[PDB]
Amino acid sequence: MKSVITTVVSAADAAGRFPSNSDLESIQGNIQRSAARLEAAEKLAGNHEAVVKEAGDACFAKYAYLKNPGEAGENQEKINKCYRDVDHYMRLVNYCLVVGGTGPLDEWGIAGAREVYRTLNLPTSAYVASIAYTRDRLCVPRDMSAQAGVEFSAYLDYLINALS
Amino acid sequence: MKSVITTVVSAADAAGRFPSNSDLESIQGNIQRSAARLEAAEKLAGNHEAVVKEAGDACFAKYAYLKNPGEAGENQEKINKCYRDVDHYMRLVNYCLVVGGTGPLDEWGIAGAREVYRTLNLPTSAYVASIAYTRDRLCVPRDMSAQAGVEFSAYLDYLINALS
Amino acid sequence: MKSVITTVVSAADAAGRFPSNSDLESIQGNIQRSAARLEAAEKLAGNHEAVVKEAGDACFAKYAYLKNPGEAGENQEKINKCYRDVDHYMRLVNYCLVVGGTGPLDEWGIAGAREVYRTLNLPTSAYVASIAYTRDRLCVPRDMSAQAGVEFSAYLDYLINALS
Amino acid sequence: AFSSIQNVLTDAPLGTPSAMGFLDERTEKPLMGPSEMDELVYAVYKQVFGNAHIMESERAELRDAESLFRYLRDVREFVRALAKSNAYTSRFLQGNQQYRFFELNFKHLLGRGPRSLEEMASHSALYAEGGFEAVIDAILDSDEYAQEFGSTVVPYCRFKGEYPTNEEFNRMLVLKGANSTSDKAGKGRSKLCYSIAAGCSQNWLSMSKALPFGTEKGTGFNLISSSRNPAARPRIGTKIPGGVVFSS
Amino acid sequence: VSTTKADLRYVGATKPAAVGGRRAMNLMKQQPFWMYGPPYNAVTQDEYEPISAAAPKAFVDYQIFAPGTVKVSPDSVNANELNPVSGMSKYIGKTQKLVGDQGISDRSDKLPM
Amino acid sequence: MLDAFSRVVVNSDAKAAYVGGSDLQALKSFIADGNKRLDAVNSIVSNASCMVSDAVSGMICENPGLISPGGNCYTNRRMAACLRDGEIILRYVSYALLAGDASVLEDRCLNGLKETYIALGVPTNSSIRAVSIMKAQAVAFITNTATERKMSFAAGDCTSLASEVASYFDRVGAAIS
Amino acid sequence: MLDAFSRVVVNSDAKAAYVGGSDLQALKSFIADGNKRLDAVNSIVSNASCMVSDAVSGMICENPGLISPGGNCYTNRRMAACLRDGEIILRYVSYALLAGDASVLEDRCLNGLKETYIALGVPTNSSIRAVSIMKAQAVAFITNTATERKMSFAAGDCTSLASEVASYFDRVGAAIS
Amino acid sequence: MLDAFSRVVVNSDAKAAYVGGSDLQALKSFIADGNKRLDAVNSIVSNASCMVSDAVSGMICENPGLISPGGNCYTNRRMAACLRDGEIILRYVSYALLAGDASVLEDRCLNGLKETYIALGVPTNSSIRAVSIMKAQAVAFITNTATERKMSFAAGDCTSLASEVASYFDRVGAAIS
Ligand SMILES: *[C@@H](C)[C@H]1/C(=C/C2=NC(=C\c3[nH]c(C[C@H]4NC(=O)C(C=C)=C4C)c(C)c3CCC(=O)O)/C(CCC(=O)O)=C2C)NC(=O)[C@@H]1C
Ligand SMILES: *[C@@H](C)[C@H]1/C(=C/C2=NC(=C\c3[nH]c(C[C@H]4NC(=O)C(C=C)=C4C)c(C)c3CCC(=O)O)/C(CCC(=O)O)=C2C)NC(=O)[C@@H]1C
Ligand SMILES: *[C@@H](C)[C@H]1/C(=C/C2=NC(=C\c3[nH]c(C[C@H]4NC(=O)C(C=C)=C4C)c(C)c3CCC(=O)O)/C(CCC(=O)O)=C2C)NC(=O)[C@@H]1C
Ligand SMILES: *[C@@H](C)[C@H]1/C(=C/C2=NC(=C\c3[nH]c(C[C@H]4NC(=O)C(C=C)=C4C)c(C)c3CCC(=O)O)/C(CCC(=O)O)=C2C)NC(=O)[C@@H]1C
Ligand SMILES: *[C@H](C)[C@H]1/C(=C/C2=NC(=C\c3[nH]c(C[C@H]4NC(=O)C(C=C)=C4C)c(C)c3CCC(=O)O)/C(CCC(=O)O)=C2C)NC(=O)[C@@H]1C
Ligand SMILES: *[C@H](C)[C@H]1/C(=C/C2=NC(=C\c3[nH]c(C[C@H]4NC(=O)C(C=C)=C4C)c(C)c3CCC(=O)O)/C(CCC(=O)O)=C2C)NC(=O)[C@@H]1C
Ligand SMILES: *[C@H](C)[C@H]1/C(=C/C2=NC(=C\c3[nH]c(C[C@H]4NC(=O)C(C=C)=C4C)c(C)c3CCC(=O)O)/C(CCC(=O)O)=C2C)NC(=O)[C@@H]1C
Ligand SMILES: *[C@H](C)[C@H]1/C(=C/C2=NC(=C\c3[nH]c(C[C@H]4NC(=O)C(C=C)=C4C)c(C)c3CCC(=O)O)/C(CCC(=O)O)=C2C)NC(=O)[C@@H]1C
Ligand SMILES: *[C@H](C)[C@H]1/C(=C/C2=NC(=C\c3[nH]c(C[C@H]4NC(=O)C(C=C)=C4C)c(C)c3CCC(=O)O)/C(CCC(=O)O)=C2C)NC(=O)[C@@H]1C
Ligand SMILES: *[C@H](C)[C@H]1/C(=C/C2=NC(=C\c3[nH]c(C[C@H]4NC(=O)C(C=C)=C4C)c(C)c3CCC(=O)O)/C(CCC(=O)O)=C2C)NC(=O)[C@@H]1C
Ligand SMILES: C=CC1=C(C)[C@@H](Cc2[nH]c(/C=C3N=C(/C=C4\NC(=O)[C@H](C)[C@H]4CC)C(C)=C\3CCC(=O)O)c(CCC(=O)O)c2C)NC1=O
Ligand SMILES: C=CC1=C(C)[C@@H](Cc2[nH]c(/C=C3N=C(/C=C4\NC(=O)[C@H](C)[C@H]4CC)C(C)=C\3CCC(=O)O)c(CCC(=O)O)c2C)NC1=O
Ligand SMILES: C=CC1=C(C)[C@@H](Cc2[nH]c(/C=C3N=C(/C=C4\NC(=O)[C@H](C)[C@H]4CC)C(C)=C\3CCC(=O)O)c(CCC(=O)O)c2C)NC1=O
Ligand SMILES: C=CC1=C(C)[C@@H](Cc2[nH]c(/C=C3N=C(/C=C4\NC(=O)[C@H](C)[C@H]4CC)C(C)=C\3CCC(=O)O)c(CCC(=O)O)c2C)NC1=O
Repeated sequence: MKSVITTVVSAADAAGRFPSNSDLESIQGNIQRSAARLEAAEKLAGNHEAVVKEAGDACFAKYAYLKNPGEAGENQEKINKCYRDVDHYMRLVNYCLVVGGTGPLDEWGIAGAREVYRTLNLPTSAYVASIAYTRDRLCVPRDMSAQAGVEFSAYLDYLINALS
Repeated sequence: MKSVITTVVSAADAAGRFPSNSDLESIQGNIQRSAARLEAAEKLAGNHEAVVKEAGDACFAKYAYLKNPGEAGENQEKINKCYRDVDHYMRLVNYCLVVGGTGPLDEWGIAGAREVYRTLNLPTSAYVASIAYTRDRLCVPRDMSAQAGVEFSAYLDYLINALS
Repeated sequence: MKSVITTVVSAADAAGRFPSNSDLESIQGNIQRSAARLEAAEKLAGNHEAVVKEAGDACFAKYAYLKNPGEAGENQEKINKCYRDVDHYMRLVNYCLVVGGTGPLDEWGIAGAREVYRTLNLPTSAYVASIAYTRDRLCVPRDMSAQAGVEFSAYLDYLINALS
Repeated sequence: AFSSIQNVLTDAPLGTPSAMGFLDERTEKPLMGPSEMDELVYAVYKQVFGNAHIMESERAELRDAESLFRYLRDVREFVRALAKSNAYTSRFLQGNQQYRFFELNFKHLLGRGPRSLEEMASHSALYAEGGFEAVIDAILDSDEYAQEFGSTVVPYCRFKGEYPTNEEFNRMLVLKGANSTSDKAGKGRSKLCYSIAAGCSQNWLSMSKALPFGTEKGTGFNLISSSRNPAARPRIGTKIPGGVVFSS
Repeated sequence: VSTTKADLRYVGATKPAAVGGRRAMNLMKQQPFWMYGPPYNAVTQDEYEPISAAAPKAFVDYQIFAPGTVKVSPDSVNANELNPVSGMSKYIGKTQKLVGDQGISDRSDKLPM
Repeated sequence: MLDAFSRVVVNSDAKAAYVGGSDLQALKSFIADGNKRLDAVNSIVSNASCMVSDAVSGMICENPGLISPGGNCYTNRRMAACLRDGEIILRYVSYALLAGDASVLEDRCLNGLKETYIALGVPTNSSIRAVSIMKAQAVAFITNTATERKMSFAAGDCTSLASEVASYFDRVGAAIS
Repeated sequence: MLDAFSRVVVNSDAKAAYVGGSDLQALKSFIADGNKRLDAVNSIVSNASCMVSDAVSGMICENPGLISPGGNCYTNRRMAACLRDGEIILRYVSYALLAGDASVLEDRCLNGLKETYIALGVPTNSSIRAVSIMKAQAVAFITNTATERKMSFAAGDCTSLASEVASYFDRVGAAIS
Repeated sequence: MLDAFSRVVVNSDAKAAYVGGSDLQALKSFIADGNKRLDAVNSIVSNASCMVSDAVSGMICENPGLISPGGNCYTNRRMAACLRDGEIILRYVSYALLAGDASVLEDRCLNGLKETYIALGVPTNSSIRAVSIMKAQAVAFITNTATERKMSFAAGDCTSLASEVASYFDRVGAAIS
């Protein structure tokens, strides 16, 4: 997992040295910003089955052709596999808000994703349209605080640039 | 180019030897097979504007969503670049029947294509639906002969399996 | 899409009722008058090139003034757009004979046509003269059956009435 | 004033037979009779209350306004009698905010959404001088209610084409939801409240859920942001023969 | 391995344009069909001629003639043959210059004027 | 909404094609056994009062914590609104069996339903069981394999009509899942 | 809404100033050239029906996939709604040229227009092209350099009204992009 | 590789002085703006894939000879490398904006890029023309005046971070000249 802790340890393990004053100075930033990204995480955790319903409808709104006979949303057992795979991505954003870095999105959502979606004829632009809808349906003091939305919409922008 | 000549020359260059009796035996296969694959390359080079334009709108007959806003077939320039990019692929299949291998398709059409059709958001299943339409349009006694259509379709689904 | 089925359940939904025993009789008329309006429709499908070639030059034999500078058919794509717009209209006449009501005409051909054709100076009397030419071109034992000519010449002068 | 959705993709609006029964000497209306009378009452209960699905012992307190509706066949008087009921204030006034009550009066009685903060603040200026019945009778006795509905038809959600603001069509599409929705699902809080007082707009997926069948509900969304940036000044230039002119 | 038809065309492009006239543009060649459209905008040889700038103030009235003596033929009577689901049409619009012919013409028929 | 004839029209208008002779052998074979569509929609709405009552009463007997306080169909105003929601679900299925297409089921019923059943606290995992009880009862009326109410029919099969309506109950059963 | 005189007094209200003779020399030249502002707007509303239909059909010319099956100017239903919309846009920029301030175009017409178009499916790149044709044909009527239709004016420059109305047409593209 | 703090120590080591006094007061105001710099690096990394595909496409629409047969961006192997060559430049500028010092940009990306491009046959006129597009995008995202997307920040002024990010992008164009 890419985090604040695993970055300064691996930078010192590869050099063979002890945790110095600059390595402890960056864990202080894990304390000054844990408050904002953890109440962005429990807001997402308590209201996740309503968000992935609203997000997964935005890919079947723009790309309505997927329910035609032949495409990836052809029958019913393939439609809930799209809502399952969007709930996978919202669950991994909750993990990156807990850990403090893009680790659970890298190791579990992004690495090997483009090889899988190309082999199974899944368009990556509709795993994106459900994510980009969640990013601009976010109001600044209503859904969370000011700095909780900066953190939450930065892991959504990370997943958008990684699928494109 | 990956060919019959350039394969057996590179194999005998890495080993550091002269053209053996088995390296001349491969170019004899290039003689007995050239009759079929030059008939397909001449049938294609005479009627290419009618084959490209028949397959260019077989993309939009399957995927009518490409004229929606923000898509890849919005305006006149984007369909001019789409009929161009299909005509590029049919030129490279004409180049592969002439050379005798998958050389020009690999270096000029396939390498780097996954990173361009994802960055520019061109749906790669629509650079396929035009190629798959041409492979099933071919009548095996009408346009070419039997073995000329075997060679024509085998380079046509090499491109399909390389985009999928 | 005013059909026989899409009116008896748009009234069963407007009062919150079940499929009534009234409305199971209105689809028993869909079984009786089908075989005159399907056989009028299938006659139009294998003959459509010949009936819209004859209907389109009934406009231009009558109205020679349309090639004047500034009129409706003043150049060759306007003649091509004139024969398109009577190929569209009798395609909708073929559609109305399948679903049994005037639904495909007044959703796709008639609604808007007062406002479109006024703004572009396309005359209504030239659109009428093409459709009223083929209303009395129909020969009731020769072309189709006796009652099949009733169905085909019901949607024709529905379009002559709604345009005029 | 053409409006390509209205009588094409939706249904036709319901109502009484004509408005010439008022001028008749020996009647009050073309009399419907109790099969084509009560199915007009089914569309006033579905429109004024939302899809609230009032029960048999909640319909039993509206017997006096129905029995007058089958004598005077005025539809404006039936809507006025149903908005002063207990069954209208126990659903839309009792557990809601003030701009939630106001934005449902525009839905249930006009078929549109409010166009302004100045139009909305004058509805609270009538609350101070007569309570909630001063809001309800000023909507009903307005000029906008007269020249769209009259005494004749139920107040339906009308696709006009020539809206006086473009934002008025947007707030109409958020307020009217899909079929089988209601007006109790958000817990009292007003949907349009942030966008009226700030001057912003709505969310495209919430509007396109309520569009009729056959309208390309939701396509056109680029995968970037859904609203506009007011601070951006773009360079839009036109080609002339010599160069490119930025008439800014 | 040249041909007689190719060398009779290119030899008119060696005179000066004060002498050769329309034959000064005889070195240009036929390109693919997509080359004539919106990013590329290649010029055909007909646009260098005075036939491409013909716009007279006079006009034929067409009501002078007897009925029966004005003829009109279309190019097709089929809607998806005149305009497909894409915008690539030979007949309607701005995409009728996207064709594999008509980049070059015959201006060696007449004269060097 | 589109019925089963207007579905074939909007497929061919995408091609801009006339409805030829190949599609009309699926529409002459719609109206050939088209008596049986009328002869089996009648045997849902004749028993549809009993069908909504046995649906939700079997929803109680497998999730008995619905009538506990805190449960959703606890009191009398909620047990009545649960009973009419099975009426509306059964009504728009019987439209779609009459029409041959699920267009009137999806636009006028299922659009926005799971969005609002989480907004009212309706437990959708036991609302699926409410649908699927009356799914099983409807397909044995059409097959005429019920224990009571042996309605007299004509001899043949309605094995495809029993499975077309089972696809309609699985459309609502997947929408609120 | 505001006009060109109301825009000055809301600037002075932020500083609680008086509109004095330093600020008044922009408003004394708005009335000095005020004949030419009127003389330019009946150069536009006298040609407004030709201006809309040329701009919409000139957008069909550069993009013929708008009138094929699947275009959003396909039938008569969709083409009359496109012709209505370009008349609404040209109406609100004639109000804004008359006032001398783009307030009424920006709150009534353009506010919320981007969200209508991404819910109805309207292509916005070609919609910008119909506005940009009628921008280019509006500066030709004002400076009297149109190829047909010479109107009868008096002599001088109207070159600052022609670029004022070109900035009002540029706000329509910036609000739906 | 120096950051902004390592530069004021190297300058103080040359004269063998302790850091203190006036240059300690210039360092306390560099960290007072340290949240604006952290707010603004995030506003570029978040839009980094659209910034590259728009700058490479905008270099192509100006010079369509790059996508002709024989152009440098012609084949798919060469189109994917220009999209890669152009986002490494944006990535190394974002390091220099985070560090506040262009040392890592100048030696890990710019030292020898001109000799590399004129050895592979890459037109350095067009590379400058794509870098100057990415300059206009980065000043628009930092000052929050993008026409395509508006971000959320606290209120205030960040015109010194736009002057700094324009100096880094001008240095990329001057280096590969
Ligand atoms: C609807 C949103 C989409 C669409 C989606 C589909 N995705 C499908 C399968 C799929 N998704 C993933 C990634 C997901 N699984 C994980 O374990 C994790 C991380 C922990 C993630 C993000 C994988 C690996 C797979 C393949 C295996 C599987 O079936 O789950 C999928 C099923 C494809 C199939 O079964 O053939 C669909 C339908 N498809 C659409 O129509 C739009 C594009
Ligand atoms: C109505 C005919 C007016 C009138 C209007 C003007 N139009 C002007 C320019 C213009 N018109 C078009 C559309 C036209 N070109 C096409 O290629 C097609 C078909 C595909 C059509 C219908 C375009 C594209 C333009 C130029 C705009 C641009 O360059 O982007 C115009 C400007 C000056 C001029 O040409 O006259 C005017 C005034 N002209 C009239 O006189 C009547 C009153
Ligand atoms: C630029 C658009 C023209 C041009 C314009 C000029 N118009 C000038 C004066 C002018 N125009 C009108 C008619 C106008 N005023 C009205 O009050 C009304 C309607 C109620 C209209 C349509 C008038 C009355 C005048 C004033 C002169 C007179 O009274 O005869 C003008 C003179 C400058 C000025 O006095 O403001 C100019 C330059 N002339 C052009 O060459 C371009 C094409
Ligand atoms: C990516 C989708 C971002 C985004 C990036 C921005 N681009 C901005 C300006 C800009 N873009 C281009 C290229 C474009 N113009 C063309 O003529 C062609 C094709 C021929 C293309 C692809 C140019 C030339 C410019 C202007 C450079 C200049 O000003 O000299 C820009 C600036 C402000 C704004 O547009 O709001 C940005 C932010 N824009 C987006 O909305 C998404 C997030
Ligand atoms: C913000 C500047 C606007 C504003 C927008 C509205 N949002 C509305 C509802 C809503 N929004 C979300 C997404 C957001 N909330 C979350 O809890 C999470 C994840 C943890 C996210 C991304 C959801 C899920 C919902 C529906 C739930 C609900 O009923 O609130 C909303 C109501 C209308 C609607 O969209 O249905 C508005 C108006 N609100 C404002 O006041 C400013 C102007
Ligand atoms: C064989 C399956 C059938 C048959 C099919 C028909 N093909 C028709 C036209 C046609 N086919 C092609 C593809 C083929 N010809 C080529 O030159 C090349 C590649 C160089 C290929 C793959 C084309 C391009 C065309 C259009 C030109 C033409 O032949 O007119 C055809 C006529 C109808 C149509 O337009 O598609 C038929 C019926 N024909 C047969 O006889 C056997 C049974
Ligand atoms: C031939 C009998 C006419 C004539 C007709 C012209 N029609 C022109 C355009 C046109 N036609 C329609 C209606 C048509 N389009 C549809 O999509 C459908 C139904 C599916 C129908 C019936 C429309 C909407 C349009 C305008 C848009 C377009 O170009 O496609 C037309 C060109 C208009 C122009 O000149 O600007 C002509 C010339 N011409 C004749 O002489 C007789 C009257
Ligand atoms: C039963 C004791 C009588 C009888 C009663 C009928 N009354 C009918 C209609 C009716 N009744 C009233 C009076 C009542 N309803 C009110 O709303 C108010 C004031 C709040 C009062 C005092 C009215 C106003 C109406 C007309 C409204 C309506 O049409 O229902 C009635 C139906 C007749 C009809 O349908 O036209 C009956 C049968 N009639 C009897 O024979 C016994 C003696
Ligand atoms: C009309 C009454 C005739 C007729 C005329 C046609 N002329 C065609 C082309 C053409 N005409 C000229 C002569 C013209 N150009 C000049 O410079 C002068 C005098 C100084 C004159 C009289 C030339 C040189 C050309 C060729 C140049 C060009 O094509 O632009 C023409 C086109 C024919 C074609 O290309 O197919 C026609 C139809 N034709 C008639 O039937 C009547 C008798
Ligand atoms: C034509 C240049 C466009 C285009 C236009 C379409 N617009 C459609 C509907 C529509 N447009 C508006 C906005 C307009 N009405 C207003 O009141 C105001 C501001 C005062 C404006 C700018 C609205 C509000 C609506 C919906 C209301 C209604 O029509 O009932 C439309 C119909 C879509 C459909 O049938 O589903 C079209 C086709 N589309 C184009 O492709 C060109 C670019
Ligand atoms: C046309 C579309 C359409 C529908 C499908 C129904 C859907 C629906 N149901 C309810 C409302 C309800 N729905 C249920 C239903 C259930 N709870 C359970 O325990 C069971 C699992 C399940 C059915 C047996 C209950 C109990 C309520 C009442 C909730 C309440 O009173 O607030 C409401 C809110 C109505 C209101 O009070 O304003 C709506 C819109 N109505 C419609 O208009
Ligand atoms: C917890 C308490 C409890 C109940 C209330 C009943 C409820 C109930 N009844 C049936 C089962 C049934 N319900 C009917 C319907 C009817 N039968 C008739 O005689 C009438 C004509 C008509 C309306 C009453 C039929 C015919 C069956 C038998 C299965 C079938 O033939 O479809 C089923 C089976 C559905 C399934 O398998 O999913 C259940 C759960 N059972 C219970 O365990
Ligand atoms: C107005 C209301 C109205 C109706 C209710 C129906 C009534 C009805 N049903 C059938 C006719 C029929 N009904 C059945 C159906 C069945 N037989 C079985 O044994 C199965 C259990 C069951 C399947 C659901 C069959 C098999 C026929 C005859 C074949 C056919 O024409 O479909 C017939 C044709 C007469 C006949 O063929 O005998 C009629 C008029 N039609 C209407 O117009
Ligand atoms: C690790 C993640 C991390 C971040 C993403 C940043 C996020 C961030 N930015 C700012 C804070 C700010 N950010 C800006 C920046 C801007 N305002 C504008 O108007 C311009 C558009 C834009 C660039 C100039 C301004 C002006 C402030 C106010 C405080 C200041 O002046 O430093 C603040 C402090 C104010 C607050 O607590 O809300 C924080 C935490 N910091 C972090 O630690």
